[PDB]
Amino acid sequence: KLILASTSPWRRALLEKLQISFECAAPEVDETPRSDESPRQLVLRLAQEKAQSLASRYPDHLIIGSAQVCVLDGEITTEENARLQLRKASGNIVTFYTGLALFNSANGHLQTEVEPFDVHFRHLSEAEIDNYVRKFKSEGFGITLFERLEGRDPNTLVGLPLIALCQMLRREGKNPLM
Amino acid sequence: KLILASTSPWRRALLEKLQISFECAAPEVDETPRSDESPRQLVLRLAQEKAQSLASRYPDHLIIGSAQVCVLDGEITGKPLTEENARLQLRKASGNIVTFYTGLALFNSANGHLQTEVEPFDVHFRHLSEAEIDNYVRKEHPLHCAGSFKSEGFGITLFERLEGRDPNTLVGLPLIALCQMLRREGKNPLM
Repeated sequence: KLILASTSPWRRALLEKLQISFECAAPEVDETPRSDESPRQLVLRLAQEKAQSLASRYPDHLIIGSAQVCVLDGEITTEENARLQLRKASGNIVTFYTGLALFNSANGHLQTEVEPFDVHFRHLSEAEIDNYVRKFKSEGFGITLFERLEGRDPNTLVGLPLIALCQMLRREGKNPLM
Repeated sequence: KLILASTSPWRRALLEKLQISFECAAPEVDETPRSDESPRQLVLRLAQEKAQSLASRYPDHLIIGSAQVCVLDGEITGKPLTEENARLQLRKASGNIVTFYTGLALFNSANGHLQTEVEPFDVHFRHLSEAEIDNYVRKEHPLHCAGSFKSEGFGITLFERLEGRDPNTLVGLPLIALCQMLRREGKNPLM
């Protein structure tokens, strides 16, 4: 009944927390941002399309779609760039936007939500940045780079807004608790 | 050089995230709350005491101590132990905020420098039905979790939002705060 339109092992792991059986499937959606598209609009669209793209292969199902980007001074986002990309993040608040869609392919009902999560980075030195790339995992070693994590749900940062998903599931009469 | 003064397997797992060599040892402390001791005073005291209790065993080291308490309507709340008490705790949590205070201490036994901090984390609950409460307890059996839920797992099904500096703090070790203390002692995990 429940389908995750993703082959991400992180998203898979997160969904397993809800203890509802599901199957994974790759959506094969082009995630390239459009010209005048905001971060919020983009992940919203991508979440929806990923869920809707599987509707014929899984035509009597609740299909979960999700997408995430981060914004580094208003820009949507090799080991070579990480040095710069961490250099860009340094001393700044980097906002992640995570879109979520639950599509009922049986009756066409769609629920969507976009949830922000702010990562406040420490002022980093070049050495730190170098050392870190030599060795981001917000649930792991990336904690060494942060001053503060600010958002509704730490699962969102990892890539699936589970609190929001539970609400959507409750609306579809599939409270994980029942 | 780094020592974790803890009998907790999850504190060990969390500290590993920093990728610094350490050893664990069980601390020697009275964990009993004292009379009129507030939740924040308790976890600060216990964190400092755990770290300091290993100073003679580990006299040239950085020693980490930590303690956590769960607070519901101003009252320290322990492990439920029974299903009845688990349902009771969750009724108290329902539509409410559960606050965890996590004390942290780093004691340098070589130069005697002690750093301590208490960091809160607030778990905002949904308004839960009796059926939801009964189902969670039966599925999860959180009988040895103070507050009667597991935030890192199926407990996410109960929450409206999570409010705090660092998700690790909720799991029982404030890692952002610990990193700061380690840097202050010239032991940056990134160095």
